Amino acid sequence: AELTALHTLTAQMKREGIRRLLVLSGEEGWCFEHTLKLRDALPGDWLWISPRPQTLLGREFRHAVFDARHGFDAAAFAALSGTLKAGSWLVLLLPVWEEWENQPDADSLRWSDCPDPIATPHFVQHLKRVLTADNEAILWRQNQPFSLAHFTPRTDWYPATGAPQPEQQQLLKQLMTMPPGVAAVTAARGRGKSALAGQLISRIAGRAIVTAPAKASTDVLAQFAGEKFRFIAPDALLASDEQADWLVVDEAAAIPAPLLHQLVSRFPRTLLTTTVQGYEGTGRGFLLKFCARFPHLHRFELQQPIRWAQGCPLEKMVSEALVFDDENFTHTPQGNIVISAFEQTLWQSDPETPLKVYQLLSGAHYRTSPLDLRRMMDAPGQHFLQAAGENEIAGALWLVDEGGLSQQLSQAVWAGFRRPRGNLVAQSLAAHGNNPLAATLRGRRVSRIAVHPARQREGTGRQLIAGALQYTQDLDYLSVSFGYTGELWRFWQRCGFVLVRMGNHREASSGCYTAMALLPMSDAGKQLAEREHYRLRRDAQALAQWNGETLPVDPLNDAVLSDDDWLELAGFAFAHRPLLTSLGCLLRLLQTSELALPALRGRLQKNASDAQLCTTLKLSGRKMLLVRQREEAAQALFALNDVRTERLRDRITQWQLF
Ligand SMILES: CC(=O)SCCNC(=O)CCNC(=O)[C@H](O)C(C)(C)COP(=O)(O)OP(=O)(O)OC[C@H]1O[C@@H](n2cnc3c(N)ncnc32)[C@H](O)[C@@H]1OP(=O)(O)O
Ligand SMILES: Nc1ncnc2c1ncn2[C@@H]1O[C@H](COP(=O)(O)OP(=O)(O)O)[C@@H](O)[C@H]1O
Repeated sequence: AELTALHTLTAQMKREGIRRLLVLSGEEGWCFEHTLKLRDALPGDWLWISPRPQTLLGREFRHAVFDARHGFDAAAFAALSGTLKAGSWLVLLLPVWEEWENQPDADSLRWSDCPDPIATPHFVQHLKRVLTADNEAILWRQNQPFSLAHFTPRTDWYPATGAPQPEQQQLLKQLMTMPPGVAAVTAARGRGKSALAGQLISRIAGRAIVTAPAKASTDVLAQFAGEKFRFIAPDALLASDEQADWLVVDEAAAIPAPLLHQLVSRFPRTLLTTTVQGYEGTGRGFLLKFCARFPHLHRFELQQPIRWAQGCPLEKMVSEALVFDDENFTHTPQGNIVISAFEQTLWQSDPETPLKVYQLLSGAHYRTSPLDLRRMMDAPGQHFLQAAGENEIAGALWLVDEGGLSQQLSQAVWAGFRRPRGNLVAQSLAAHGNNPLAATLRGRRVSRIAVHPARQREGTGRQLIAGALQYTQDLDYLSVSFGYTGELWRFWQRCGFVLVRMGNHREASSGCYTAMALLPMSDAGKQLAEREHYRLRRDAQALAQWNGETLPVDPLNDAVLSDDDWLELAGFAFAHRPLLTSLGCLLRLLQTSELALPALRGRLQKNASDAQLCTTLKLSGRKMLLVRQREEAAQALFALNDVRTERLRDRITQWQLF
């Protein structure tokens, strides 16, 4: 009856070149029996995808089941959908419809920073609205009437052979006739960007070098490039002297801009591709700023999906359910900007405002992912501020609660004896700062801040921050962790932030060291910030030398061990403070100490590598090298002042909980 009509609709769907969503909501057993009946009725691959701690290689599947009876992994869901052949069904399993909203989500663990699964009602609420706003999705609920609807047909659709499709062929012509320069092809996932690049390398008379951040499937690109495919990771290409007629970079947005701008000037012609939004995509707002960095950039777009018809209701559902649409970056917010704050409860009563805020926040980031949406919707401790124009959002601020850790735990974190999650900056203040009680303080971290690109540099970004200060109290500080650049820091400095830390680990994506800053609000917060800033000024010279980048603070070259220094050195010597976190102090210890300290001196003063040190000192590896460095620090301290060292060791030793 129902299966027979379902078999007929499938032929139509396959003929129309679309995919569709079939929801099975009911008891687990009931749901499963229906997947059994559905597969033998509609033969196909029926890939099953379910949750726990890939096949999206170039694989395509006919029909699939997504098991969300106990957890909903949004990214996986989105990834699966874009892998289904035309005529495919996406069979989504969900818990009893009336119990869906309050049922814990096993997946929530990956993004809630909670110890146990939490319900995610706002997300479910949103899903139900998309799900029942039209009839495109087939909703099959247990003990509820079921009647396959009848859809007005759409034109016959035909798959791609291998020859470039119309939009590709046209882009291919402009690419092959443009004078020397840079071209960027932007588009939603599945529009044939990687194939276009391969088709290009395949058809030019000259050589071409391709590069990419991680080698994101470069497979499709290689397939169309054929024997002419030549890949070189970004950093090894900058270092090499290799040349080519064309430089082809897909997912160029995920590559550090300074490296990219340098690589491009080496090649007469460059093709940049980047997928916009969706799972693991990049924000449209971010893209605007990215392209702006290439003068005389030729921007091109691709709109037609290649493995399904433009209009597929499955793609529309996923885009709506996960908020991948970004048309707002097209319109310019008008008039006076008005700042206001709101809480996560607004999802339930007025979802359009947090929806629009997410659009802007998501569109301004270099990476887009439904993990963020899940977090904003149901994780606890999230708070928002918005900057509204007459009929559109001009800016938004996303804050998250942090700190309030017990004295005992903070100390444990400081010593590095314990490192649980959540409280990113709070814990970092302790683990990388001088105050073992830094994590007991309360504040809110700036998770994301974004201003519409047509409304930047008018003060809305600073007014957003002013609003956060305005609408909240009983907080020790506002904090922010960001990839460092002089421009971005200057913005935070304006907003009143105080730099308290500069990392030593360049972010793979941005290529920047991570900086941390604080906008203090209580006398305790003010002291943490000044104290930490003073410490950074004493470590500036050592940091700049190690990082290869000067820090923007007045350096204090006073090499004299302080009480502050002794505490940290003891933490390094008798606990688990990281070597680099103790860089400034260790260097000051080494300047005063008369001891050989080969492991510390070799690494910090003579540019020896870990491998070389291990061989010269005959250690088994990095682990023992570090243990030896801690023992050397202890010796140096004892050789300077035995009793002070013993008291410090005794004190920090006890901070180990359990
Ligand atoms: C994790 C964290 O969220 S990290 C940081 C990331 N978010 C951003 O990547 C998105 C990209 N950028 C934007 O959307 C922006 O340019 C924002 C957040 C960084 C700033 O907002 P804007 O509205 O342009 O800020 P605003 O105009 O209020 O800047 C105000 C103060 O900062 C200065 N400033 C602002 N932008 C910049 C910039 N790009 N370079 C240098 N200085 C700047 C100011 O002019 C002003 O001080 P002033 O009174 O002397 O003029
Ligand atoms: N002209 C074409 N002919 C045949 N298959 C194609 C063609 N263009 C793209 N494809 C295939 O369709 C899909 C789109 O891949 P892709 O080009 O990498 O789009 P995107 O870069 O936006 O993710 C892949 O499975 C690819 O192999």
